[PDB]
Amino acid sequence: GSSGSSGNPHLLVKYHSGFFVDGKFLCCQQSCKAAPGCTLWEAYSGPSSG
Ligand SMILES: [Zn+2]
Repeated sequence: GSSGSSGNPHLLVKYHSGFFVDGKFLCCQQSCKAAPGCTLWEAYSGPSSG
């Protein structure tokens, strides 16, 4: 058997850098409540890849 020396099955998890008001988010303001994380690892400015 292989018990494994891992910590958790979830490694790629996101969160909401906002709040939940009027049944709508303030960070992304998605349509549903259980929507997929909005705060993704991205940025406008950065060393473009060549
Ligand atoms: Zn959000």
